[PDB]
Amino acid sequence: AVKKFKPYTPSRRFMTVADFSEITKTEPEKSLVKPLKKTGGRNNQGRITVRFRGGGHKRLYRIIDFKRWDKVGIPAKVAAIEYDPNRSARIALLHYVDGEKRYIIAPDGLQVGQQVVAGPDAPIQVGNALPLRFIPVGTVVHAVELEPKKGAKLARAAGTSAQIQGREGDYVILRLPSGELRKVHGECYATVGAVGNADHKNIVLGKAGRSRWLGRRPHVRGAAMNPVDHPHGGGEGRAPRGRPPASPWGWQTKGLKTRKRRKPSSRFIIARRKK
Amino acid sequence: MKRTWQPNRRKRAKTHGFRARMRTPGGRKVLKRRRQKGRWRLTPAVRK
RNA sequence: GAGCUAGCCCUGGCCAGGGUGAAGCUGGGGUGAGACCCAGUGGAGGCCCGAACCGGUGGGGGAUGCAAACCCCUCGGAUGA
RNA sequence: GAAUGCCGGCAUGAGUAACGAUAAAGAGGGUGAGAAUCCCUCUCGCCGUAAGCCCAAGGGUUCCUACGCAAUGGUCGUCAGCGUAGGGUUAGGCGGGACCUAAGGUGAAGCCGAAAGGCGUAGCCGAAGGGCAGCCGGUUAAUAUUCCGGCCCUUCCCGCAGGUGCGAUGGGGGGACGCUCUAGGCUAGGGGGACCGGAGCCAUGGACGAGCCCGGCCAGAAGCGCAGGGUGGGAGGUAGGCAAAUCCGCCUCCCAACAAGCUCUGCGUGGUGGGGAAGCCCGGGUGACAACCCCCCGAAGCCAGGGAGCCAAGAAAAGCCUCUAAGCACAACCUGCGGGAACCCGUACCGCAAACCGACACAGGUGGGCGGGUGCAAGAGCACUCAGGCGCGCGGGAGAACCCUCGCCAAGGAACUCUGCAAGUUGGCCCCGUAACUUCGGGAGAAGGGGUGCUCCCUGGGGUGAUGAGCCCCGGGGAGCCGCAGUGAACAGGCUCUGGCGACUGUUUACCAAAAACACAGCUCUCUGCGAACUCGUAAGAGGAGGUAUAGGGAGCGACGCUUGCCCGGUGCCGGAAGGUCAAGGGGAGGGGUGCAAGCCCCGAACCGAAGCCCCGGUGAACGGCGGCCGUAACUAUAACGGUCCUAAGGUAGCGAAAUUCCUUGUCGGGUAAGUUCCGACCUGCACGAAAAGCGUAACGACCGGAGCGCUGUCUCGGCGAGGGACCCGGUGAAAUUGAACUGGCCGUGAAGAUGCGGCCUACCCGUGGCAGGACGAAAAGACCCCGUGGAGCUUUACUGCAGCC
RNA sequence: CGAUGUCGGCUCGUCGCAUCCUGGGGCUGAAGAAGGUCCCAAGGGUUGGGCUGUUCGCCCAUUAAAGCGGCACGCGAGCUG
RNA sequence: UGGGAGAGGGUGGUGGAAUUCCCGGAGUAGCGGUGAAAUGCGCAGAUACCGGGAGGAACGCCGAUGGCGAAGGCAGCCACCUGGUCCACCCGUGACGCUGAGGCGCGAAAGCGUGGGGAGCAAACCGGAUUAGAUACCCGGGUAGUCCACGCCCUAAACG
RNA sequence: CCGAGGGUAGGGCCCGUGACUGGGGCGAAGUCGUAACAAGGUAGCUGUACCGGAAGGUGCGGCUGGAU
RNA sequence: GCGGGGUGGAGCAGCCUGGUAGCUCGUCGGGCUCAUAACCCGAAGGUCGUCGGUUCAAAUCCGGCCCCCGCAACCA
Ligand SMILES: *C(=O)[C@H](CCSC)NC=O
Ligand SMILES: [K+]
Ligand SMILES: [Mg+2]
Ligand SMILES: [Mg+2]
Ligand SMILES: [Mg+2]
Ligand SMILES: [Mg+2]
Ligand SMILES: [Mg+2]
Ligand SMILES: [Mg+2]
Ligand SMILES: [Mg+2]
Ligand SMILES: [Mg+2]
Ligand SMILES: [Mg+2]
Ligand SMILES: [Mg+2]
Ligand SMILES: [Mg+2]
Ligand SMILES: [Mg+2]
Ligand SMILES: [Mg+2]
Ligand SMILES: [Mg+2]
Ligand SMILES: [Mg+2]
Ligand SMILES: [Mg+2]
Ligand SMILES: [Mg+2]
Ligand SMILES: [Mg+2]
Ligand SMILES: [Mg+2]
Ligand SMILES: [Mg+2]
Ligand SMILES: [Mg+2]
Ligand SMILES: [Mg+2]
Ligand SMILES: [Mg+2]
Ligand SMILES: [Mg+2]
Ligand SMILES: [Mg+2]
Ligand SMILES: [Mg+2]
Ligand SMILES: [Mg+2]
Ligand SMILES: [Mg+2]
Ligand SMILES: [Mg+2]
Ligand SMILES: [Mg+2]
Ligand SMILES: [Mg+2]
Ligand SMILES: [Mg+2]
Ligand SMILES: [Mg+2]
Ligand SMILES: [Mg+2]
Ligand SMILES: [Mg+2]
Ligand SMILES: [Mg+2]
Ligand SMILES: [Mg+2]
Ligand SMILES: [Mg+2]
Ligand SMILES: [Mg+2]
Ligand SMILES: [Mg+2]
Ligand SMILES: [Mg+2]
Ligand SMILES: [Mg+2]
Ligand SMILES: [Mg+2]
Ligand SMILES: [Mg+2]
Ligand SMILES: [Mg+2]
Ligand SMILES: [Mg+2]
Ligand SMILES: [Mg+2]
Ligand SMILES: [Mg+2]
Ligand SMILES: [Mg+2]
Ligand SMILES: [Mg+2]
Ligand SMILES: [Mg+2]
Ligand SMILES: [Mg+2]
Ligand SMILES: [Mg+2]
Ligand SMILES: [Mg+2]
Ligand SMILES: [Mg+2]
Ligand SMILES: [Mg+2]
Ligand SMILES: [Mg+2]
Ligand SMILES: [Mg+2]
Ligand SMILES: [Mg+2]
Ligand SMILES: [Mg+2]
Ligand SMILES: [Mg+2]
Ligand SMILES: [Mg+2]
Ligand SMILES: [Mg+2]
Ligand SMILES: [Mg+2]
Ligand SMILES: [Mg+2]
Ligand SMILES: [Mg+2]
Ligand SMILES: [Mg+2]
Ligand SMILES: [Mg+2]
Ligand SMILES: [Mg+2]
Ligand SMILES: [Mg+2]
Ligand SMILES: [Mg+2]
Ligand SMILES: [Mg+2]
Ligand SMILES: [Mg+2]
Ligand SMILES: [Mg+2]
Ligand SMILES: [Mg+2]
Ligand SMILES: [Mg+2]
Ligand SMILES: [Mg+2]
Ligand SMILES: [Mg+2]
Ligand SMILES: [Mg+2]
Ligand SMILES: [Mg+2]
Ligand SMILES: [Mg+2]
Ligand SMILES: [Mg+2]
Ligand SMILES: [Mg+2]
Ligand SMILES: [Mg+2]
Ligand SMILES: [Mg+2]
Ligand SMILES: [Mg+2]
Ligand SMILES: [Mg+2]
Ligand SMILES: [Mg+2]
Ligand SMILES: [Mg+2]
Ligand SMILES: [Mg+2]
Ligand SMILES: [Mg+2]
Ligand SMILES: [Mg+2]
Ligand SMILES: [Mg+2]
Ligand SMILES: [Mg+2]
Ligand SMILES: [Mg+2]
Ligand SMILES: [Mg+2]
Ligand SMILES: [Mg+2]
Ligand SMILES: [Mg+2]
Ligand SMILES: [Mg+2]
Ligand SMILES: [Mg+2]
Ligand SMILES: [Mg+2]
Ligand SMILES: [Mg+2]
Ligand SMILES: [Mg+2]
Ligand SMILES: [Mg+2]
Ligand SMILES: [Mg+2]
Ligand SMILES: [Mg+2]
Ligand SMILES: [Mg+2]
Ligand SMILES: [Mg+2]
Ligand SMILES: [Mg+2]
Ligand SMILES: [Mg+2]
Ligand SMILES: [Mg+2]
Ligand SMILES: [Mg+2]
Ligand SMILES: [Mg+2]
Ligand SMILES: [Mg+2]
Ligand SMILES: [Mg+2]
Ligand SMILES: [Mg+2]
Ligand SMILES: [Mg+2]
Ligand SMILES: [Mg+2]
Ligand SMILES: [Mg+2]
Ligand SMILES: [Mg+2]
Ligand SMILES: [Mg+2]
Ligand SMILES: [Mg+2]
Ligand SMILES: [Mg+2]
Ligand SMILES: [Mg+2]
Ligand SMILES: [Mg+2]
Ligand SMILES: [Mg+2]
Ligand SMILES: [Mg+2]
Ligand SMILES: [Mg+2]
Ligand SMILES: [Mg+2]
Ligand SMILES: [Mg+2]
Ligand SMILES: [Mg+2]
Ligand SMILES: [Mg+2]
Ligand SMILES: [Mg+2]
Ligand SMILES: [Mg+2]
Ligand SMILES: [Mg+2]
Ligand SMILES: [Mg+2]
Ligand SMILES: [Mg+2]
Ligand SMILES: [Mg+2]
Ligand SMILES: [Mg+2]
Ligand SMILES: [Mg+2]
Ligand SMILES: [Mg+2]
Ligand SMILES: [Mg+2]
Ligand SMILES: [Mg+2]
Ligand SMILES: [Mg+2]
Ligand SMILES: [Mg+2]
Ligand SMILES: [Mg+2]
Ligand SMILES: [Mg+2]
Ligand SMILES: [Mg+2]
Ligand SMILES: [Mg+2]
Ligand SMILES: [Mg+2]
Ligand SMILES: [Mg+2]
Ligand SMILES: [Mg+2]
Ligand SMILES: [Mg+2]
Ligand SMILES: [Mg+2]
Ligand SMILES: [Mg+2]
Ligand SMILES: [Mg+2]
Ligand SMILES: [Mg+2]
Ligand SMILES: [Mg+2]
Ligand SMILES: [Mg+2]
Ligand SMILES: [Mg+2]
Ligand SMILES: [Mg+2]
Ligand SMILES: [Mg+2]
Ligand SMILES: [Mg+2]
Ligand SMILES: [Mg+2]
Ligand SMILES: [Mg+2]
Ligand SMILES: [Mg+2]
Ligand SMILES: [Mg+2]
Ligand SMILES: [Mg+2]
Ligand SMILES: [Mg+2]
Ligand SMILES: [Mg+2]
Ligand SMILES: [Mg+2]
Ligand SMILES: [Mg+2]
Ligand SMILES: [Mg+2]
Ligand SMILES: [Mg+2]
Ligand SMILES: [Mg+2]
Ligand SMILES: [Mg+2]
Ligand SMILES: [Mg+2]
Ligand SMILES: [Mg+2]
Ligand SMILES: [Mg+2]
Ligand SMILES: [Mg+2]
Ligand SMILES: [Mg+2]
Ligand SMILES: [Mg+2]
Ligand SMILES: [Mg+2]
Ligand SMILES: [Mg+2]
Ligand SMILES: [Mg+2]
Ligand SMILES: [Mg+2]
Ligand SMILES: [Mg+2]
Ligand SMILES: [Mg+2]
Ligand SMILES: [Mg+2]
Ligand SMILES: [Mg+2]
Ligand SMILES: [Mg+2]
Ligand SMILES: [Mg+2]
Ligand SMILES: [Mg+2]
Ligand SMILES: [Mg+2]
Ligand SMILES: [Mg+2]
Ligand SMILES: [Mg+2]
Ligand SMILES: [Mg+2]
Ligand SMILES: [Mg+2]
Ligand SMILES: [Mg+2]
Ligand SMILES: [Mg+2]
Ligand SMILES: [Mg+2]
Ligand SMILES: [Mg+2]
Ligand SMILES: [Mg+2]
Ligand SMILES: [Mg+2]
Ligand SMILES: [Mg+2]
Ligand SMILES: [Mg+2]
Ligand SMILES: [Mg+2]
Ligand SMILES: [Mg+2]
Ligand SMILES: [Mg+2]
Ligand SMILES: [Mg+2]
Ligand SMILES: [Mg+2]
Ligand SMILES: [Mg+2]
Ligand SMILES: [Mg+2]
Ligand SMILES: [Mg+2]
Ligand SMILES: [Mg+2]
Ligand SMILES: [Mg+2]
Ligand SMILES: [Mg+2]
Ligand SMILES: [Mg+2]
Ligand SMILES: [Mg+2]
Ligand SMILES: [Mg+2]
Ligand SMILES: [Mg+2]
Ligand SMILES: [Mg+2]
Ligand SMILES: [Mg+2]
Ligand SMILES: [Mg+2]
Ligand SMILES: [Mg+2]
Ligand SMILES: [Mg+2]
Ligand SMILES: [Mg+2]
Ligand SMILES: [Mg+2]
């Protein structure tokens, strides 16, 4: 439910922020936070290996439970819903009746003070985790393991979901957030419901400064550089690409498919992505 | 204006120091070369 | 060789004073309920003016210099990328 | 004898420039061989959010003292950061270590790499972060939170008493966190006192005063008081915190819940210990039995881990507390008291600078804290001034040109010039007032104006206090006074109209470009299903991301508005299990060598045989591209219309002599006395055009145009004046350059521009201040240009390789 | 080419004369006035503006007249840029 | 008070037919289209047929000359929430009425903003025909849009 | 003090005029096509959108003032 | 300067490879129509820009002159 601003500055004219209404707890669980180590896109060689990053707000990483088969049959109460600066999704606090506390990512509609549970015999209610094979065909679902007991890998971003489409053998068939049709093993867990905070994409950063707060350093166009730097470098005055549009490293960047062809997972992808 | 030499005893010792030299193959050759030449000091003076 | 300089990481510090007056909140009006309007409150902002601080626009001087880039006048930013 | 040779030595320029901020000096008295320069006194000027004080880094004896002046000091020197020598730096509490972790670094396990080595969880290392016990004064020539004095405190060891299930590297709590705004109460600091203490002072016309001048505190355990911070208590269950657990987490029940209580900090008080001015004497004495009090202002600091709001969501680990586990419960720990024990390193001095970084005692650079008073709305701004600290290590004269920095200027007022460049103007505050347009915020300080001092009188409100006085802070009204002038000094916008470009704040070529360039929110295309794609790396391993398609990579475009047309023939990319081509390999018609022969050996056709290519499609916010000629209307002219050739298709909307228009100052209109620029139009657009986006667009701009008002020394057109130089005298004393020089004009000649040749003319010898026509003056072995089968960056459908990928 | 700095402006001139003006003439299709055209003459003079980097040119308002050219398209160890 | 008819409205959910596409099968030389054709699709295996899958949109028969609403308009089925309206009884208030400048709300399609969705259809657009031309009518394609949500637009042969 | 009015500055309404530009009315015998009136040879009309030398065409929905 | 062109009335083939001129439109006669267009049937018209050369023979190949279209005209 994105908030607008009056144009009392040039940048407030367009800037929009999240409403934060669902958030019920404005400081994290101390037992569940650890320092997020900023990299700046630099690897253990010290080299920038992902460009244009750094200088973002300091963050604490909130440990999220991407297993949940960890605790079959033990119900938890939804103590709170909290801000997580490491994701687009909001996170939910779970007070397990175990007395154990854990974070999961908050599905849409999950209300604070409700109960959730995980396991083969869990109800089909928003917030619950089941192996895929026990979730009714047609059910919208998020936080999906790609392989059994390996961790939730699919559909974690704000507002996202995967829909179960049908089954084949030990496998079920998902339509991913991307629209790809993939077979995923039936013993893979997933949580019923779509990820919450769907209005996330309607946010209008509004000014250069917000990108900077997110650790996003300014991206500089190839066309703006010199031949030593980029295929699109140089030219007298402005210049069109003058060759197939390319990356800094020379490979073509308008249409060139890059999925490794002989990849074993090919046997499991039914249909490549949507739009 | 601000010039290029900005002394820093810790910086000097950790960068050109004996122990930094001994850790690296190129650094040992330095000591070896400076010994062979007969340098009075193998490593920059710095008071620590 | 990154004690200059460029980017990033970690940990600290700094930003006189003045001006403008967003949302929200309260009250009042309004209406079926509302939207909404008015006052007060409030104190937002790569908001305004202007020291420190960071700059280096125009002009003058300097030109075997005070200086291998400086000095004077003027000017830019000054809670922010 | 030449190599712009090399090393050295010494000349020339020259007693020349200069002597390093224009904050500034003068005199007296000392010392001494010698004094503008050292010491002392008085007078004068300068800084005073520093040019004062404290810490940090860096420096490393430079500190203090004696004795010295050859060199160092831009002069001098008796002086010195200089020479010689002697002395000087004292800690359980300050800083660091014997504590903790951050990035990072290292690295038992493990992984990888021809070697060297690379990586790597834990662990270790790593600080200006966490944690941890000292304050005030006195003392030395020089150290002091260090020595001394006073009053405090910490840890370790051992002992005694009391208490308790004691015990950890393990479990848990806590430590523990942002930005902005901010409440209460304090303290730092400051203002005032008709009160308290003080040596005095009465001047020059007046004042012996409720007069002047000076000062009126600092630290302090326990207790107490004020203000705050932190914190529920009890019970039952328990599968979770990788063993255990009474702890913690979760569930329920009682009680206490804006508290109280317990606790911990700040501030006040506090036994007590200190300190204590001017002035006058000789750093010291005196003052002095010093006094040590009241009121006001009041922090950004303290209580603090306070409160509120916001989104971008804000370290770790130890100390500490609690829980237990092996163990041990003659132990062990907790509390209190006592005695003992308590190590290593730093500590001098400079520290916005003459001691650091700049080759210099260099107008530059250098992080943190304190930074007093008055007045100007405020303030760290500005002027003056306190404490303190300085007059910048050449001086004395002179009173030219000219240069710099500065002040003024009759009449005119941009006529200057590429350009109002520069310099004027304007300038703070209060009040009145304020347009087009607009995204409704703005434009806006629009524009424009009026007020501003002082005195007397009347009065409204707030803080403190008490509800009053006093002090303090906002104001209101009336009557007056003076000057040319009242933000009387200093600090402190010129304005408007209209275009182009870029939305905007930002960013940039350190040291000739700050822009229209880069970035930017936003728009689109495209890749990527996660051991992601992509990137770095031989690899392992990292980044991506402890992220998961509302995500991440790459690319173009660049807020927003209204929009973004046609061409897929070529190139690219995407799709296509047919076909064609295609290497190694398979196959083996069939030949060849050799051997007596079995055999050994070699060649070899059809045929099966991948990707790539061909071929078949698709695809433009992929690379890109978007015609020619001829004719036609009832005046003329022009063609809505037609003919035909070509193409993959012939440029749509919008815009247009434009940041694009060659002809060009196109033509017409506007503005001007006059307009190659400007603005508005027209359209035969040499050679706009739609995300290398098209056309607009409020706001913004140290961007680039055009105009006007204001006002000016820009100019007509110059004048005068000030200071620093230039000039003269004393001191110190460079430089580039230089074949040698006894170095004139003209007209000729000459390798074609002659002081140097010819002829003629002119000319006594030598300087000083000036000016720049020549010495094809200096500087730099021309950057332009060419040449070299010279070099380097860059590009591609140049060649040939290689990585990578298939 | 081991360097001979370039347009235009400014400043400062100096020279030529194929004379723009002023002085002196002859011829005229010279009535006067005013012109044409040629001759002599370089002594002096030869303006201020708008446009443009401009020289040049055009234009405004004047003038006796608004001359042309050389001096490294005179002059950057004189300035501008 | 008691009753009735109804595509009146909003929300949530759900069923079958058909189309398109994908997968498997079986199968061969054309399909498709028109006035006739061509473009297009098809031996790289199309069409026609069977089984499987995904998705969107519209609801055949009932269905009417019908019903509802103030108008625009509303049609599978289910449930919830809700408006209007008619009838009966003759029970209650006792003229509380009519109209209505302004105002406010609703308002087909198209259109617009932001997300989503996208089978069929289809402005624009391309191609094949026709024609003197054919920027048309006809044919093969095809982008918005048509659909959902929120927010605008507020027009009409909004007509009886 | 007020005060005619003068001056400075900024606004509002109106009128005239303006390179050029936009459609409009009219104009005996121009050019192009043939949209409408017959089912006008694609029934027409319509609001709206888009497109095209032009009339128009086409989409979506509506109307009969539509032939049969 | 380099490249390409000139041919019935209009716009284009033929040139390369010598002997041959062709396509659409226009024009002319006829037809259909009441009439015109459209349409249908027949027909005329070039002598290849020009001059000179090569050859038995020149639109065709070589050279010149004339035009037209395009591209270039750069470095100080
Ligand atoms: C030519 O103009 C040249 C300038 C060099 S531009 C790189 N100078 C010649 O003397
Ligand atoms: K060049
Ligand atoms: Mg923790
Ligand atoms: Mg590393
Ligand atoms: Mg390394
Ligand atoms: Mg990268
Ligand atoms: Mg961030
Ligand atoms: Mg960019
Ligand atoms: Mg570039
Ligand atoms: Mg560039
Ligand atoms: Mg490089
Ligand atoms: Mg390249
Ligand atoms: Mg390029
Ligand atoms: Mg370029
Ligand atoms: Mg270009
Ligand atoms: Mg460029
Ligand atoms: Mg391009
Ligand atoms: Mg190109
Ligand atoms: Mg690749
Ligand atoms: Mg440094
Ligand atoms: Mg150091
Ligand atoms: Mg260091
Ligand atoms: Mg070392
Ligand atoms: Mg040495
Ligand atoms: Mg030695
Ligand atoms: Mg060494
Ligand atoms: Mg650095
Ligand atoms: Mg450094
Ligand atoms: Mg900080
Ligand atoms: Mg400060
Ligand atoms: Mg600031
Ligand atoms: Mg402030
Ligand atoms: Mg504010
Ligand atoms: Mg600001
Ligand atoms: Mg400057
Ligand atoms: Mg200036
Ligand atoms: Mg210089
Ligand atoms: Mg020199
Ligand atoms: Mg200044
Ligand atoms: Mg300023
Ligand atoms: Mg500020
Ligand atoms: Mg400012
Ligand atoms: Mg010789
Ligand atoms: Mg030499
Ligand atoms: Mg040599
Ligand atoms: Mg030498
Ligand atoms: Mg000499
Ligand atoms: Mg002399
Ligand atoms: Mg001399
Ligand atoms: Mg000198
Ligand atoms: Mg000097
Ligand atoms: Mg004196
Ligand atoms: Mg002396
Ligand atoms: Mg002396
Ligand atoms: Mg002295
Ligand atoms: Mg002061
Ligand atoms: Mg030193
Ligand atoms: Mg000496
Ligand atoms: Mg001496
Ligand atoms: Mg001596
Ligand atoms: Mg000396
Ligand atoms: Mg000396
Ligand atoms: Mg010196
Ligand atoms: Mg002496
Ligand atoms: Mg001590
Ligand atoms: Mg020890
Ligand atoms: Mg450690
Ligand atoms: Mg270390
Ligand atoms: Mg520390
Ligand atoms: Mg911290
Ligand atoms: Mg300590
Ligand atoms: Mg002391
Ligand atoms: Mg005991
Ligand atoms: Mg215990
Ligand atoms: Mg413990
Ligand atoms: Mg934390
Ligand atoms: Mg904030
Ligand atoms: Mg105190
Ligand atoms: Mg005060
Ligand atoms: Mg006092
Ligand atoms: Mg005393
Ligand atoms: Mg005494
Ligand atoms: Mg035991
Ligand atoms: Mg025992
Ligand atoms: Mg105990
Ligand atoms: Mg020890
Ligand atoms: Mg000390
Ligand atoms: Mg400092
Ligand atoms: Mg000093
Ligand atoms: Mg020194
Ligand atoms: Mg140096
Ligand atoms: Mg000095
Ligand atoms: Mg200095
Ligand atoms: Mg005053
Ligand atoms: Mg002030
Ligand atoms: Mg001085
Ligand atoms: Mg000074
Ligand atoms: Mg001096
Ligand atoms: Mg002097
Ligand atoms: Mg003199
Ligand atoms: Mg004057
Ligand atoms: Mg004027
Ligand atoms: Mg004037
Ligand atoms: Mg002017
Ligand atoms: Mg100008
Ligand atoms: Mg100026
Ligand atoms: Mg002024
Ligand atoms: Mg407005
Ligand atoms: Mg004003
Ligand atoms: Mg006065
Ligand atoms: Mg001022
Ligand atoms: Mg100002
Ligand atoms: Mg222009
Ligand atoms: Mg900009
Ligand atoms: Mg820019
Ligand atoms: Mg733009
Ligand atoms: Mg814009
Ligand atoms: Mg740039
Ligand atoms: Mg630069
Ligand atoms: Mg440069
Ligand atoms: Mg440099
Ligand atoms: Mg500059
Ligand atoms: Mg530039
Ligand atoms: Mg700028
Ligand atoms: Mg955009
Ligand atoms: Mg690589
Ligand atoms: Mg990670
Ligand atoms: Mg991205
Ligand atoms: Mg932009
Ligand atoms: Mg950009
Ligand atoms: Mg761009
Ligand atoms: Mg607009
Ligand atoms: Mg194409
Ligand atoms: Mg293609
Ligand atoms: Mg194609
Ligand atoms: Mg193949
Ligand atoms: Mg493109
Ligand atoms: Mg092309
Ligand atoms: Mg005609
Ligand atoms: Mg078009
Ligand atoms: Mg269009
Ligand atoms: Mg034009
Ligand atoms: Mg023009
Ligand atoms: Mg152009
Ligand atoms: Mg030209
Ligand atoms: Mg032009
Ligand atoms: Mg031009
Ligand atoms: Mg013109
Ligand atoms: Mg003109
Ligand atoms: Mg005019
Ligand atoms: Mg211009
Ligand atoms: Mg024209
Ligand atoms: Mg492009
Ligand atoms: Mg371009
Ligand atoms: Mg524009
Ligand atoms: Mg604008
Ligand atoms: Mg604009
Ligand atoms: Mg700007
Ligand atoms: Mg600017
Ligand atoms: Mg400007
Ligand atoms: Mg002057
Ligand atoms: Mg003077
Ligand atoms: Mg000397
Ligand atoms: Mg000689
Ligand atoms: Mg001689
Ligand atoms: Mg000659
Ligand atoms: Mg000569
Ligand atoms: Mg001679
Ligand atoms: Mg001779
Ligand atoms: Mg001679
Ligand atoms: Mg002579
Ligand atoms: Mg002299
Ligand atoms: Mg002289
Ligand atoms: Mg000279
Ligand atoms: Mg000269
Ligand atoms: Mg001179
Ligand atoms: Mg000369
Ligand atoms: Mg030079
Ligand atoms: Mg050389
Ligand atoms: Mg050379
Ligand atoms: Mg050179
Ligand atoms: Mg040359
Ligand atoms: Mg060669
Ligand atoms: Mg050669
Ligand atoms: Mg070469
Ligand atoms: Mg070369
Ligand atoms: Mg090369
Ligand atoms: Mg030369
Ligand atoms: Mg030379
Ligand atoms: Mg030279
Ligand atoms: Mg030169
Ligand atoms: Mg006459
Ligand atoms: Mg006469
Ligand atoms: Mg004559
Ligand atoms: Mg004359
Ligand atoms: Mg003359
Ligand atoms: Mg001119
Ligand atoms: Mg000329
Ligand atoms: Mg001209
Ligand atoms: Mg006359
Ligand atoms: Mg002449
Ligand atoms: Mg010439
Ligand atoms: Mg000349
Ligand atoms: Mg010159
Ligand atoms: Mg010059
Ligand atoms: Mg010049
Ligand atoms: Mg010269
Ligand atoms: Mg010269
Ligand atoms: Mg076959
Ligand atoms: Mg009744
Ligand atoms: Mg009514
Ligand atoms: Mg509607
Ligand atoms: Mg609609
Ligand atoms: Mg067609
Ligand atoms: Mg026809
Ligand atoms: Mg009807
Ligand atoms: Mg009057
Ligand atoms: Mg018709
Ligand atoms: Mg019709
Ligand atoms: Mg018809
Ligand atoms: Mg019809
Ligand atoms: Mg047409
Ligand atoms: Mg159409
Ligand atoms: Mg041919
Ligand atoms: Mg008849
Ligand atoms: Mg006929
Ligand atoms: Mg012949
Ligand atoms: Mg012939
Ligand atoms: Mg032939
Ligand atoms: Mg060139």
